[PDB]
Amino acid sequence: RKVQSGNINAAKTIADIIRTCLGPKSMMKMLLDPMGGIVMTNDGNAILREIQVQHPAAKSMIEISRTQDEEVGDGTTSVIILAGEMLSVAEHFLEQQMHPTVVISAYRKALDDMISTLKKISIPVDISDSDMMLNIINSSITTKAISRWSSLACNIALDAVKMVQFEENGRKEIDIKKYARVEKIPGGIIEDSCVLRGVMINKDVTHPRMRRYIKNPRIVLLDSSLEYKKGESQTDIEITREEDFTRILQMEEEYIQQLCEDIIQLKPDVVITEKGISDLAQHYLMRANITAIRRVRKTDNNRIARACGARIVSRPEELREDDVGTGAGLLEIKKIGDEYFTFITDCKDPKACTILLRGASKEILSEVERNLQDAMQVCRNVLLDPQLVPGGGASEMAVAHALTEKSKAMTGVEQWPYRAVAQALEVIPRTLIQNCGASTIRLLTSLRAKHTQENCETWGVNGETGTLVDMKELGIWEPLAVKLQTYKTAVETAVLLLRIDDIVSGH
Amino acid sequence: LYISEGLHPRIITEGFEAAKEKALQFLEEVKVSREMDRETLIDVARTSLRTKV
Amino acid sequence: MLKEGAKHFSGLEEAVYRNIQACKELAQTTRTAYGPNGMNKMVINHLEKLFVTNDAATILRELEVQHPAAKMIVMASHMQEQEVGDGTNFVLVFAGALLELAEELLRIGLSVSEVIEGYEIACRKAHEILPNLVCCSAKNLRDIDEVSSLLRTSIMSKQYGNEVFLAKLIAQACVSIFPDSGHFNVDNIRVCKILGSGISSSSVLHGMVFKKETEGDVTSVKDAKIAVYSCPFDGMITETKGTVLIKTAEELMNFSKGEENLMDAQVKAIADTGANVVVTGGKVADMALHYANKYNIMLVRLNSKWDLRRLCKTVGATALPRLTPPVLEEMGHCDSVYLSEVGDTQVVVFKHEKEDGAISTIVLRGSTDNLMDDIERAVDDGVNTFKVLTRDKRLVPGGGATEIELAKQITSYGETCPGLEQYAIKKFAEAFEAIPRALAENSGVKANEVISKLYAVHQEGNKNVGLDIEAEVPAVKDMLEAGILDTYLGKYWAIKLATNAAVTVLRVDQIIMAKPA
Ligand SMILES: Nc1ncnc2c1ncn2[C@@H]1O[C@H](COP(=O)(O)OP(=O)(O)O)[C@@H](O)[C@H]1O
Ligand SMILES: Nc1ncnc2c1ncn2[C@@H]1O[C@H](COP(=O)(O)OP(=O)(O)O)[C@@H](O)[C@H]1O
Repeated sequence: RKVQSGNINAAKTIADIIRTCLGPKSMMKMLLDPMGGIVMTNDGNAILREIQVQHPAAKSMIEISRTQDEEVGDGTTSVIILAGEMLSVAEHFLEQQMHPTVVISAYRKALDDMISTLKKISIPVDISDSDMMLNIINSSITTKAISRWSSLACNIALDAVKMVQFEENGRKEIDIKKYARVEKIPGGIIEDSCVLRGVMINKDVTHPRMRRYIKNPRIVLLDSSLEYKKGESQTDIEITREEDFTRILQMEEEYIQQLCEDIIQLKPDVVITEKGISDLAQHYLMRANITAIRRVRKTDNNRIARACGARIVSRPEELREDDVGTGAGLLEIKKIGDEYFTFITDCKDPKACTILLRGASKEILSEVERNLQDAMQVCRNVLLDPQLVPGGGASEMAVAHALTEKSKAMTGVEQWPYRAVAQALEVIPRTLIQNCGASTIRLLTSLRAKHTQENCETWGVNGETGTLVDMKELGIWEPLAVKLQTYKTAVETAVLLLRIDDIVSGH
Repeated sequence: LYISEGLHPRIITEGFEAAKEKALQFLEEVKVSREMDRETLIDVARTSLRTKV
Repeated sequence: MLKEGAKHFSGLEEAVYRNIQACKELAQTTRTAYGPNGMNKMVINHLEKLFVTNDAATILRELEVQHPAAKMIVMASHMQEQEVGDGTNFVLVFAGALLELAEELLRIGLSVSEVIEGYEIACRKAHEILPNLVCCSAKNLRDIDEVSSLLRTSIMSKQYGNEVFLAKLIAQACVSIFPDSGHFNVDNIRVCKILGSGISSSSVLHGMVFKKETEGDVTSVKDAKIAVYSCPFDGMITETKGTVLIKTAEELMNFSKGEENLMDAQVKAIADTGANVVVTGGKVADMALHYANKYNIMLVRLNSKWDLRRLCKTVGATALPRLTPPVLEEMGHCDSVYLSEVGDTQVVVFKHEKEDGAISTIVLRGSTDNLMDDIERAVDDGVNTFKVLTRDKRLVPGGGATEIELAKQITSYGETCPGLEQYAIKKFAEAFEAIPRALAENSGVKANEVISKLYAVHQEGNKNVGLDIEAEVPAVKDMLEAGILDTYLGKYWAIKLATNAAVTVLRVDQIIMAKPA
């Protein structure tokens, strides 16, 4: 029994790195470069990403933390600390007789009891009014950021969140990552950011000749199968001589005539094209009562695949009679600013609005981007479950007390690991007290003696002074799903690290 | 020296911020105006040249 | 550096390290015993005989330690040995458990004053709650089986094979003198060793018993006053050699006649002064035994320092190893001296009991001299356990059934008073779980399941783990009807001495320097 010890040693070594980086009064780490550089930062994720280890358990924990940060976005630091504490309090004390069997059942029972206690303590909330949501967002975002234009940004983010939801059918699916981006354009007053349809068009449309103005037509986008290819599936035609180049014009004319005879009744406009631009064929194409655009990047592809819904397949002609393009859509090339902008309004797949902000340099861009990101993340974490829990260090004490009471009432045989895993939940209050700068023994004793009278479970420790205060007068609340996900991830990591036998090599 | 004696950096930072605020208030209250002319600029340039060359 | 001269490793860091590891290593070489088990250890010192012992008293009396932390416990051990009969390993185990449980509290970050106060409070609570688990009591001490059961229970801790005959013999020897009521002495019972048959042929006899032969006559009179001497038959006339072969017969005959006349005058003066018998402690001679047979004077043969020391400390005489015939100044109180034939050996019997201060001497016999030591140890332990100086012993169900109850009571009491005094109370309560663990680990099975079973049945306080195979895993037995009880005052004194030793150890803990020459 030496592999588990070597695994928990590396686990505790990894966990004892970013332990003093929690709370408003956190420390700052510094990393030196081998060439002669030094960078100081207080971000645990940056230190975890810039680290290089060699143990498989450390890499697995890093991957788990990265997955937890990418899936949720809040609560990717205390998981490793809790896992290391549970390991050091369980395996480093209850493995002298070598019995790795009842520990898994004890962990499962403790997880079930913690889930039941956290579910039987939540309070309901209403989502009718908007002032309470804004107040909750402002209270949860007051961490380490500027305070000057946070109200307007949070209001715009809440409006975008309430407007981007449309995929409801019983499962409540919310997607804002690949469904709402950010646009930037300098010039003008900074007090005009709002929401708009948002079309990724800058300098892609090129009209050498002056034609008619676009008012409110019916644009029906097709596919991208008109480049430097050899045809459909045979090599009968190849772009090699000028005769083939001038026959390509007649071929495209015949193709557009076949398309018009097939399924052209709303008169589309521009079409997606990757290759194909000249000074003679483009004139004939424009004269053929059709237009074509080029210069398409990944952003335009994502926009036409999300908002419009354009797919990629080997089928340019003969499509569905009612595929895309259903509704009156205006496309006026406005001259506001200095670049060409399109405002495709009222078309297919609505509720896909983006933001419109006019700042200045790149600092304003970065700050509004991070503000929108954190506000949208907070709104998504809050709207996912209308249940709040008083954080700060009040629910963990009640959970530990309930677990101890259940263990004393059941009077079982495996009560020692249960008590060990129940008493290993007071790490966050101890760390907060240590970061505040006070006694970690007398304060803990007072908090333990206070959480046992009658109806007292909202008394936590202030993160700025170092005294016990009720949560009903401060205003520190956390969502419910985040704590459950954190506990489940910690339990799964402990189970995975506890079920490791021998390690060998292979192919 | 105060850390080796036994204290916390948070109290030291708070005291330093309070002292900085007090010094800023004292400098704002102790300032005085003066009519800009030719002798003042001459003396300023002379002091600058003496401190440089 | 400034005080020590590179001799000791003391300073501001050995408080929770060097001062606990020594006691832990000292107590680690003792948990192997404690209980009816066969864990004999050989002792080699200066006798050069290679003998195996089982009790920790002889083990600690031969080991030489060079540490003050280890020497601070042998004093309490000797005090407990001088106070009551048994009780030695309990104090050491309690001190070791207390130190091992206080090491964690010291490593966490707590002062020693709070721990000392909590330990004192827990000890006071235990002493207050102790007089509450009294079950059986002593009825009449004039019976036989009533004390025989207790003697058997006390002997079962040492010898496991034979324990009924020895207990019955000790009970018969103790009931033939005086009971616990009134006055009862301890140094009035002697143990003699006879090299003959086995231990299945022992007996009892009241009075003095000594293995001394007699080459004279049976003197059964009351005027035969004793007269102890050092070496009266040594050599009052030193003879040298003149030539190489032989000297003149005239001078040798004259010297022999002179020596014979001198010894005849000496024995005549020692017999006419009021002393019919004489205690000699030297060699013998042909003319000596001839005169002893023709003068009706009892002559001994076997001599031993212990015999004369006992005769001097009992009667009150003084040996006079002089050449000139002295005066009679060794008058004692003995008068009835008889001879008996036991095991084809001549033994003496002294009769001088006036219904006050009676003495007794049990007859012991074994194979070799390396087997009677354990028998004598068991006998003296049972004798010391029989003495309690009280009519009602107030026996409690020992063996570990009361330790769990005391620990549970201390745990229930500690969960009431708030403050920083609960950790020491919890540690003192958990330290009581060191007796069943050592008894279960020295048998053949584990100790966690035994503790769980003892804590899962009920809080009756009369359940303990047995010794057979059918009582190791379940460990559900009632020791009240079997006859396994312990001393009430002994456990109290042991707990008090253990608490005092722990307090003394936790107090003196700083820097150990030296002394100038
Ligand atoms: N004003 C406050 N009062 C009490 N506790 C606070 C206060 N502000 C922050 N905290 C605590 O500080 C902790 C900060 O955690 P955080 O570092 O954001 O976790 P993560 O790094 O996983 O996002 C929170 O758990 C919260 O309970
Ligand atoms: N036959 C037995 N049954 C149950 N318990 C026993 C038996 N013999 C001894 N013990 C227990 O072993 C412990 C140690 O006994 P003993 O060796 O006489 O004292 P010490 O260990 O102080 O020398 C006692 O507390 C007693 O309860």
